[PDB]
Amino acid sequence: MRTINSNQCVKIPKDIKASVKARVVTITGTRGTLKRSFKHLALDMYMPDKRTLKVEKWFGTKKELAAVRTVCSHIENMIKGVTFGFQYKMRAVYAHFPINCVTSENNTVIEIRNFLGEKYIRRVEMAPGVTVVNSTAQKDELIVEGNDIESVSGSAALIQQSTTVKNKDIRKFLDGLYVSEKTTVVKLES
Amino acid sequence: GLLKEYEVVGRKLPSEKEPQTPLYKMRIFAPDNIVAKSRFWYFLRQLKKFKKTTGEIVSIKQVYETSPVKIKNFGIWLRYDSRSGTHNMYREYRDLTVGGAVTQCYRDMGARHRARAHSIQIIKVDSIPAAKTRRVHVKQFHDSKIKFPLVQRVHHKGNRKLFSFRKPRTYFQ
Amino acid sequence: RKEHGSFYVGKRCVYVYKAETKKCVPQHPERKTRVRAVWGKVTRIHGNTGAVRARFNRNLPGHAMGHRIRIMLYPSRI
Amino acid sequence: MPFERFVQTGRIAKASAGPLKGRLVAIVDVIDQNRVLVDGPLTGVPRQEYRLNNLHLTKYRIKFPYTAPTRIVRKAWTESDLKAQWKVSPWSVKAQNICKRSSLNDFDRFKLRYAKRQRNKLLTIAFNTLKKRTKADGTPRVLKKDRRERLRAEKAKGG
Amino acid sequence: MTGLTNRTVVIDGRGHLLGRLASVVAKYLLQGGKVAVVRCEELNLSGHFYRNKIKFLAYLRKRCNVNPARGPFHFRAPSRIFYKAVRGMIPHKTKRGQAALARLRVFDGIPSPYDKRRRVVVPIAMRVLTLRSDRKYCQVGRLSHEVGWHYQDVIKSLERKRKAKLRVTLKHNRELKKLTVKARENIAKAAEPFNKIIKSYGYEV
RNA sequence: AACGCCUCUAAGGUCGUAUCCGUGCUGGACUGCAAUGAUAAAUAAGGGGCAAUUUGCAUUGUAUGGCUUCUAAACCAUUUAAAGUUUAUAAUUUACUUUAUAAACGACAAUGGAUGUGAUGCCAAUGUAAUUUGUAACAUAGUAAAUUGGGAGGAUCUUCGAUCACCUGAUGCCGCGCUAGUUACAUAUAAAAGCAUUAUUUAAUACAAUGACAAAGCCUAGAAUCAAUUGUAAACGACUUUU
RNA sequence: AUGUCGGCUCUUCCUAUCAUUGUGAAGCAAAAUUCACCAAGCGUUGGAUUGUUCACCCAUGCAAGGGAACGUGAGCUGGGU
RNA sequence: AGUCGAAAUCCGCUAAGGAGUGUGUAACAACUCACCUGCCGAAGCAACUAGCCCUUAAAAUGGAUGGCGCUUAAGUUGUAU
RNA sequence: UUUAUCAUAAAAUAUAACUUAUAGUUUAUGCAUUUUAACACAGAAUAAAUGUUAUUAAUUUGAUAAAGUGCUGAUAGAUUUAUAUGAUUACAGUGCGUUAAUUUUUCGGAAUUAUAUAAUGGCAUAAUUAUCAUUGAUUUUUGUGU
Repeated sequence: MRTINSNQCVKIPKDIKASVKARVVTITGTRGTLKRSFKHLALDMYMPDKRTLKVEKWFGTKKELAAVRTVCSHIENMIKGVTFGFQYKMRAVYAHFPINCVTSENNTVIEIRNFLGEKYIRRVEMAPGVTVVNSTAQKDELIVEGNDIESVSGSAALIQQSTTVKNKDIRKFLDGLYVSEKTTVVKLES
Repeated sequence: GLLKEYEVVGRKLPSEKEPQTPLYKMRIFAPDNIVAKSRFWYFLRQLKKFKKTTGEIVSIKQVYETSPVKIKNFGIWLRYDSRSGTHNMYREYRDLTVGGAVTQCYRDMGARHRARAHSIQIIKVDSIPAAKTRRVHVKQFHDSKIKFPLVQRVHHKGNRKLFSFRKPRTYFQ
Repeated sequence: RKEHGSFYVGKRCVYVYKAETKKCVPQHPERKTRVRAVWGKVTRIHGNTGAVRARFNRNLPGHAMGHRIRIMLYPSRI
Repeated sequence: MPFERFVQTGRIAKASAGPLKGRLVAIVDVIDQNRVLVDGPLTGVPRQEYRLNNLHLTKYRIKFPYTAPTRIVRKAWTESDLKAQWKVSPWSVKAQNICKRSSLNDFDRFKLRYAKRQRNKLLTIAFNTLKKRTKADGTPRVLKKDRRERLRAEKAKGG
Repeated sequence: MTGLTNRTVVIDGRGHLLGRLASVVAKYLLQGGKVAVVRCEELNLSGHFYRNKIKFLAYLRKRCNVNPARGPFHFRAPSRIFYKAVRGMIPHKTKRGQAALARLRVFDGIPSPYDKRRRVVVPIAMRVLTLRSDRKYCQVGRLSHEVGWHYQDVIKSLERKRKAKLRVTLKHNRELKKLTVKARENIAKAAEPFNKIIKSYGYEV
């Protein structure tokens, strides 16, 4: 019905310094910078002379103002991505063959093998500014660091989406590497 | 057209077993004088016996609503025929003039439901004050102070030069 | 737009072009005859946006389409 | 919110495309997405409604109630003193090619467009006003410092 | 130059819609026109890419079956995607409407003098006057690459060549205006100089 | 996200087919385009380029009523119909970069234009048109030009692309001709009696363009094909080769 | 006066998918199979009898789709009528 | 034994606990719902109905809103000059 | 309607105190000040904005008609041997031959009555034909007076 206003205001804290610039948002904190654009959604983004930032849509129809409540939630991920970081975890369930995953320097991509006793040495790269080292302190666990949530998660679903068992059953051949913990890196303890 | 408003009055011409037959009146929105006088009979061939000529049209007049610069929000009652589907409705518009918010109905009812205007009947039209308007697209146009910075023109495309020289940079801020 | 081409109605438009011959003297003020002109007169307006019709003396041979004719400024209302 | 033009009562708007072209009206209320009321008493426009695509907006709000009659808009229109601060609005001078460059009669044009040769014949000989590296001197300025002594001292020639 | 206007009307193709710029140009070219449209890899098409993918991929399967060489020659530049339009809008089977495409040169990647000559915008066919919010558009840059145009990165490097020496010809001209505004000072006491133009302009002083 | 929550989706990013598109491969805008090599006979005379051409005739194209001219100097560096753009300022910095602060503009009148965006001409007349008109006086401003060696500089089916524009060594001395304003003075021209003049609108001046002649120096001295041969080729042509 | 069955030869096209590539589901443990989606790119045979087309039979095959100009007689053949 | 399926059948306890709600759990039992209040606090939930859009919607030369192209339209419905 | 005047209402937002909130601010976690586009119907007062009634100022408003109202622009067209066997004349329009004052410019013009009507329209009245509705109105034949 082309309703008039639906604006959200992200609550910027004290430690991080943001800037919307004509729509692109560059937020600087502890762990780095996450300069990302929204030159496609076409809101009216605005830091009202304060710390905070407010998106605002005028006369968008119904689908348009659904996308207000996401860009105010993309931003507060790029808040947490630079003060606490984004870290997933992998657990690598298997039945009979131990999935001998490895990575190294540099070779902070990955190099996993013995799925499922196949000779195909599967190799999964990582998104930039994002590293994989194998998790210590645990049997067959992994750690994907990084600040951008989608460059953590999307780079940590490639290790999940292959390996998958092809051409067989999947409700009995339950092997693979799956995500167990989607955590921060710092807050509050880790 | 723009659907002026009339008040059209009937007679049942007075044959001798009953003189003075009892003078019914209507409220008609039609584009013109004479089509108002033939909505009247289509809407007399449902309520009274009474056709032409068994009846007359005693004085009609076009009426010129009362406050043409007040910002009243109308609420019209309606009856309309679908493809299969004669249905009641109840619709609401904001307009200064009553016949401007019946013609606001027609061009909206005709668009949104395909509703060709011979299968729409007006069965009440009244001004509805506020806090009775239901219709969400009305009652967002209520709250003074209403800020609403829709930087709006038509932004005439393009201007007096077809092969212009200047690249019109809409926003201008 | 149509108020613009409503200015030129009545003006002797001319279509000017050339030909190989002279075949003729300078009879009135000196004539070389290498240039041919078909005189006309703008008649009415045509478009809804300021095009215009003009009846000529003979009839414009249509390989003249897209070539310039000269609408004169005379006979002038002010 | 970069505080753009708002359609608010009574944000002062100058109309174009319709029959109120060249009129500074005041909004009174909002009827629609696309229409408003309109009331400019001093500029000579009574209370109409108006298609919002036709009127363009200025930086001038003024305070009334939204139910105001014209007489108190007229009271407010003069009280905040629009009339004197609009004919100096920083591109309301650039309105006034409408009063000066529009039709600019042919009892105006020649004089106003013959001096552009006056101005320019004194401008192009105000070129090679040069500092950029030559300085100094760029021979054949043995002859031209005599010509360039008529820029500096200038008594009488070079030098 | 000299003509019915000039002997050219150079149009930048950047940001314009492909078919509204065509029917403006195919009308103007029948008026006796001479246009020369540049940067054709930048013409925007409406709809998203997998709409116009499918439509150019349907216009290339229309080939003759008896002998495909006779059948519709499907040109894959961006400037021939646009020149194909201005032939649907021109009577190209006549000796009048064949001289109307011989005024049309159409380029893609703005060369050779159409890089110093002033080129103009057609606001009737601009995208951001016509096409709404929320509505995806395309460019004929990527359409021609994904249908086999082997010179996309050819001309992108040639663009950055003439983008690069544009900054050399603007910093010639940015400081040169700074000389004029100093050259404007010495003439304020010329004789009675500027008064006759400023009394009709004065809004730029 | 809508829909306080879930959700592969609405916006956004991804994974991805024996398909599709391209490469690789075969034909080539029949006769597209670029690069290149030679550039005739003669050597007495000629013939062929250089060439604006200098030297005239004479035409076309044109600014066509002195100039209904134009300029072949720019307005973002992913994009977004509110979307933002410039401007200083301070820091940053190859960069109008980056960042901050403050302005202006309020998608108006206006800006689709004359910022005539290195600031167009509408002319040096100091009587300006279908010719040019002279000389002093005074004020400020004060150009435009012509000869010698090294560099950096410039290529998108070109309006002239082995040249080229700037710049230094440096030759030299226009001191030929600048201009604007105020005032004076010296002449010449110009009038087609048509007084309801126009006509197949001439045409110039000038610009530019050839064209052809007697007029003008320079430069130039090769090939192809057929016939004969070959046999990598062959119906015939054509192709590969040879004196 | 449009040569009227077939076969032989040879083209291309269509999907209403038989197999192969990519996937989804299963009363999917593996193997084998069935259901469904995107898919026409490459395939889709040798023979006994009969003039026939479908036909059935032997054999090959992890695995033997169906059709279009009643395709095709100055292409042949001439077995059928 | 509250509980594959129940004739019945109330209540007691009590803001709120039923001869009882749950995994194709044979006993007890574990176990959770219903419910209430805490929590937050503006509208929310469902069955319809008909507009355009979609799916349904599959044929053989290459191909047709007549063509180009169009997507705040150059589409569709209601109108205006 | 609108402007305008009236009287009361009853006051739904805007000028017009000071909270709190919010950040940016100072000074030692608070205050001090600064923008509240957080802005407490948070108050007073005002708009008697709004609400009620009534009247209107060049009495204000369009459309719908008629009049020539006053024209200004353009377009195309123009039969004709009207005696090659029958009006070129009826029209009106100009230039000579009562009057008198009135006025104006003074160079014109200018104006003025009675001069004879049936008088037609207007008024009063009589009169009658015939009627929507009938207090009346509409007439009709008129006639008289004015």
